[PDB]
Amino acid sequence: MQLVLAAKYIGAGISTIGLLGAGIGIAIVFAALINGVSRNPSIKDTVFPMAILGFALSEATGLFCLMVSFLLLF
Amino acid sequence: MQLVLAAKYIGAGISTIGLLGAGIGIAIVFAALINGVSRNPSIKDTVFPMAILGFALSEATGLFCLMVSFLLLF
Amino acid sequence: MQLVLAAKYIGAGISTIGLLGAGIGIAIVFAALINGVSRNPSIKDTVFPMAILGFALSEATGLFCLMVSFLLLFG
Amino acid sequence: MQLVLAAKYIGAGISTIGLLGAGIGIAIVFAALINGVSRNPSIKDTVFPMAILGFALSEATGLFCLMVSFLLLF
Amino acid sequence: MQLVLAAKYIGAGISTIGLLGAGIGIAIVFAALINGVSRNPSIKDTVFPMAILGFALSEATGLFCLMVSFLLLF
Amino acid sequence: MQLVLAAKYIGAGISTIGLLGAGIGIAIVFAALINGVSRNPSIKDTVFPMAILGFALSEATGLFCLMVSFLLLF
Amino acid sequence: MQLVLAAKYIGAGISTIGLLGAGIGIAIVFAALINGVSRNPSIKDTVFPMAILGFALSEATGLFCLMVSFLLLF
Amino acid sequence: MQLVLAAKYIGAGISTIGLLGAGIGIAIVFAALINGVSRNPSIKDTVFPMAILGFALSEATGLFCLMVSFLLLFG
Amino acid sequence: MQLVLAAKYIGAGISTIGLLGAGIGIAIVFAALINGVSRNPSIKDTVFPMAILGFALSEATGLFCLMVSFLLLF
Amino acid sequence: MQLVLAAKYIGAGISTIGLLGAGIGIAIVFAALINGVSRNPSIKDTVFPMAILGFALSEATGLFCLMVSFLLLF
Repeated sequence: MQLVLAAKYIGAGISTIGLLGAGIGIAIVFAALINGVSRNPSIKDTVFPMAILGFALSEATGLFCLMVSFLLLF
Repeated sequence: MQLVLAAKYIGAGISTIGLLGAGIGIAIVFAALINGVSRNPSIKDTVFPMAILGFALSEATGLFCLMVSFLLLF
Repeated sequence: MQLVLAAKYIGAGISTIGLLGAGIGIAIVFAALINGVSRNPSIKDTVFPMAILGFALSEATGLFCLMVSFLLLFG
Repeated sequence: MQLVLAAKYIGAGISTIGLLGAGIGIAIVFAALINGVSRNPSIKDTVFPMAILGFALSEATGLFCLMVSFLLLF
Repeated sequence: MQLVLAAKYIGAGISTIGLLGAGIGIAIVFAALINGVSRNPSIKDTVFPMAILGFALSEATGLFCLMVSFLLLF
Repeated sequence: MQLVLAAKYIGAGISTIGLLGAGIGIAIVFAALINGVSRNPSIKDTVFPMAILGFALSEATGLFCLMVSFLLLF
Repeated sequence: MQLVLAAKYIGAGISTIGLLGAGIGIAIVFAALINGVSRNPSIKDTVFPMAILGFALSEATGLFCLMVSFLLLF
Repeated sequence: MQLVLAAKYIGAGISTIGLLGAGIGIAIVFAALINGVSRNPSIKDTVFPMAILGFALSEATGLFCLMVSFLLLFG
Repeated sequence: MQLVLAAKYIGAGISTIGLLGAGIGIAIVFAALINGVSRNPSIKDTVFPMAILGFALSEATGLFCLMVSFLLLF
Repeated sequence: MQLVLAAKYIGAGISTIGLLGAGIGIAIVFAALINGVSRNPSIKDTVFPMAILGFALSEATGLFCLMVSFLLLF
């Protein structure tokens, strides 16, 4: 049991690595939003919902990693 | 039995690392969408479905990783 | 045989890491498609099949990874 | 008990790797803010709250990593 | 002989990591092809063979990884 | 107690990896500052405080890594 | 002798990771070739040998990795 | 005590990995400096001190890594 | 001796990882050369020696890694 | 004594991974040099020393890694 528990904990730590993708990804979406609005302010109401969708989908991948982490911890 | 179970849990954590590619890839697609629409609002109905296809195919690679993760966990 | 089995499962996990390349690559191809069409809408029918070929070739590298993963899991 | 404790401390260290994602992502958001404002100073009041939101969401991913780290440590 | 076999299977999995380089590289080549053709449609016949060559040479690096993988697996 | 101490020192080293995110992110912010000022010198006073804020927030992610490192070291 | 053999096979797998560098690098060279020729078709005969040289030198780095792999295997 | 010593040396090695960030970051700052000056030579005296500050802050992250490395090697 | 030899071999494999930097770096230099010459063919004789220096310096870092590999192997 | 020596050699190999940052960073500097000179040949005497400074400081980070590698080896 102690070896299995040990592995659960190492596994949980490893499972957070993939969240780096969402950290970068969310930023890339928001960077495009800012650059898009700066170049064409009139487009703001069109691209803002696209940014919200983009960030939500990128974030979802990190949440998949976190779910695995929590399953290993709990 | 103990060591094998330990390995499954370590393996499950490692199998989520690949999800970072989808986290970044989804963002790259949505960034291109936002930048393309800002530069040419008239093209939005054409490029929006391309973004959905792009996102889905990128996400599919992360779902393959998750698949292996859940096979190892369960 | 516990050691060998343990190694198969760890190895199977490690074998999925390379799929991040297809995750990023497929996105890069589709981003170029979107930016290309935005800049020159008339080129769509020319570049769309290029993007399909591009995606499929990038994805194949990831499917090689997954193939090794399944060989370790099941073979 | 030594084995589980060992795993907690190694897991806690591994759990910080994902913070590199927020390190880079936060920067990408602020780079976009600076480049967007330099190109179009009049847009500053519009894009600045977008940058705050982008930073916060990217930062959150790194906070989920740190959460797992602190769970493993404490 | 169990330790050696274990090592072969660990080694085989590690040997697939480098395939990420071809996944990204093949995409980079196709991205340039699409962007080049969009900017200058008349150049299509000239640059398409360049893309095929670039793709093949990038893919070859992944195939060297896969070769080592299968040497280790079998 | 030797295994646990070993784990702390391994964990402490692993905990510095995430600092690469701040090394790159701080540079990305300063790169945008330099490029923004080169393109529009009149904007210097506006964007410099944005760069300071972006740098601090990126650096904070590395400082969270270093915090875990020192918790493990001492 | 089992321990040394094990290390040779794990070392051989690790030795292929560096090939991702050539995978990406070769692609970067060919992307530049395609973009340069699309922008200026008349320059093709000048830049094509530059691309062959660039590819070869980037590829060489991956070959040094494969060399170590084959030394460890054989 | 062999195990603890072994761990110090492995840990010291691992602690240098983060220096790749300063390697890349310092370069990024200097590239921006070069491109900024090329595009607008008159801005040189304004942006050169920004690049020095930028490099030094990026490098500090790597020096934190190396600090942990030396603590493990010698402390 | 067998454990030390085992470690030499793992160490050698790990020491090739850093060559990925030269693989990418050499390519980035050659990409700039190609793009520079395409935009301004008249500059070719000026930037070609800069490219040779750039690639040589980037390559040197990979050669440092390879030297460590060889010291561990021989 | 055996395990400690084993660790020094594994540690020495790991300590070269960081050199990839210098491999990439040196290239990024020289790419900017080439692109800046191509766009504005008249600035070459000004930006060339900036490139040398940039390269040296980037290379210094890789030399720090190598330093640790040689301390572990010798």
